[PDB]
Amino acid sequence: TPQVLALEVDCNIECASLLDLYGQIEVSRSTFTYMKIADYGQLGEYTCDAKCDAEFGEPGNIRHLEGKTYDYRGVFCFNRKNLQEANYDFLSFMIGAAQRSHRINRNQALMIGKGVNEPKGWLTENCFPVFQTLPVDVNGTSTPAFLAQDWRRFVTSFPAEYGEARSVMHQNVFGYLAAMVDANGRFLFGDGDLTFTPDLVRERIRISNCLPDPTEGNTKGGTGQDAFAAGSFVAAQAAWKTAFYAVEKRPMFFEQYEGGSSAWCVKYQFGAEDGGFVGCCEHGRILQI
Amino acid sequence: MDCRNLCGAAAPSRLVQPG
Amino acid sequence: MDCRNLCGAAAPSRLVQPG
Amino acid sequence: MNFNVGVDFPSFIAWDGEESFPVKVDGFNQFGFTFKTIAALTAATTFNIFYHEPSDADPCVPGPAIRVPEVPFCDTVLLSEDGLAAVTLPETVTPDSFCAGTVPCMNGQWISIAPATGSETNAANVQITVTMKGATR
Amino acid sequence: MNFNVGVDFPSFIAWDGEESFPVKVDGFNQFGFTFKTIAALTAATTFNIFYHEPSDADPCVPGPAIRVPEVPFCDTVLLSEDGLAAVTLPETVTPDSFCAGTVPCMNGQWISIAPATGSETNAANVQITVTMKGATR
Repeated sequence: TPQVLALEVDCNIECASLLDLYGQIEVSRSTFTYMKIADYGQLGEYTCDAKCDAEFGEPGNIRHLEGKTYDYRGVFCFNRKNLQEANYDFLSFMIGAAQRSHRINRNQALMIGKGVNEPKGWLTENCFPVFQTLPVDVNGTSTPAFLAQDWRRFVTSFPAEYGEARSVMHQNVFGYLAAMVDANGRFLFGDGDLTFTPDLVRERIRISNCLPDPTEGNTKGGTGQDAFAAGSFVAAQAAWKTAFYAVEKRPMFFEQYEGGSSAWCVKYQFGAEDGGFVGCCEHGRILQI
Repeated sequence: MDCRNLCGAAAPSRLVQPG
Repeated sequence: MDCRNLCGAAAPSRLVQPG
Repeated sequence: MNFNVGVDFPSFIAWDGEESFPVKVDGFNQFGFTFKTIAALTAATTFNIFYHEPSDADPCVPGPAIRVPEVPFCDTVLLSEDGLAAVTLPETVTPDSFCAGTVPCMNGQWISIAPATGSETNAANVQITVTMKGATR
Repeated sequence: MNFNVGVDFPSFIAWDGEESFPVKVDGFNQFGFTFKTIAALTAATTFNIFYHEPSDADPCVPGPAIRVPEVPFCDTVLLSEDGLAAVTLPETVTPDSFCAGTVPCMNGQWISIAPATGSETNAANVQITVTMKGATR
């Protein structure tokens, strides 16, 4: 007889995730609304102690704006007798894979959500201030390129008053950066180390592969071969706990779709409700070509 | 007398600072 | 209508990225 | 005590009798439809709804005009021959009484209303405009 | 899930860029103006505001155009020429950038907006609508 152990290999990668960085907000019935405090107007004037009167100042705006939340639905069958036999539990696996697919679709939505019935992605919305690299004039052509100087000047130019802000990019980008060399043949940044290794634990490096990389796979743009493609996205940096907000309404729910199911079949119905919006995009900044 | 909206222009920029 | 198969012809690849 | 209701529900012209007007519903997320006649009607009139996508030229300018497929709710009895959403202003509507309308599911970044063919003479006496509700930014 | 917002804050055309239109506000209690530029302007453009009375020939037709007077409050120390409600949209107001306005105190039966003398050619490139609020009829 065969032996049964209690381990299960997965061998399936989801992605890197950016749902932890965004400002989490739990909500209720749809059409949420909140405040948009615009700018505190200069109230005082400063005073010499001579006059028996003050002077007024400009007021500010509030702009109680709002937003809608979107939903996610799905259905799937099951045989009835096939479920009692066939020792493995198909039901829990379907539940888990549905929650996971919903999670990955949520992650894709918050980044590149295309407007209509799609949580407006902060990439396509584009109210973030964006800087771009400068081209280099190799043998008199001024081709678009990118070196570490542009990276620093992008990361440092951030106003530290906003608080500590996280920077995100693709792992192909991290690799291409780490693969930079001086004229000596010596390394570049991330110098002293046979380690390199993207620790990235909290400090300013963070990687997601389900972001658009400007390396077109690899060995592209930047490479001894064909030059780089301009206008391509590179990286972002924001205080996501306040730069962009993700809103949740109802956990993934499943239900036996009574009606359409019989003593020989079962039909199910699952759904959930979530969304996201931009917070103060005047915090985060983007790097392009 | 006021509202707000800013298309998206966003005019990406360079930094340039050599020695 | 499905199965899986492979033998280890995972011929290694190069990376080079100069500046 | 009137509130400034231009900072909420800003309205835009859609059809001034003889000219369509693409309105951008990107930032907003609820919007309706208001029809106002200015003179007497002759026959019933219909209007075709169209929607636009961001033209590759400029991301916040409209592109072409594609018809809008209507989705019917539960408890519907017919389907417009093509399935494309279109509204009807019936005959015998006095020019001092508004009419309301709303597509239940939007698509695209610009909405547009056009006088349905064979009913363009009456369109002059019709004025259509839309307000919005959401801000989102 | 855009609700039918035709009812519950409808709107109408007030200034098409070529001629004004009286829009009844008697059946409402709050209202405001939404301005929108169709092209780049040339200077700060002024608009005069007027209110009408029911022409005793017919209680539902336009009478004369009385000019609503400007009303101040605490910090308003910039009164106009003895007081007249009039607005002015400054320069640096591009397309896809709408503006909002209202009148502090109601008077008459309906409002109307007209290009102030000198701002006509620029008014030819602006669209103004009116949206109401709160009505009970």
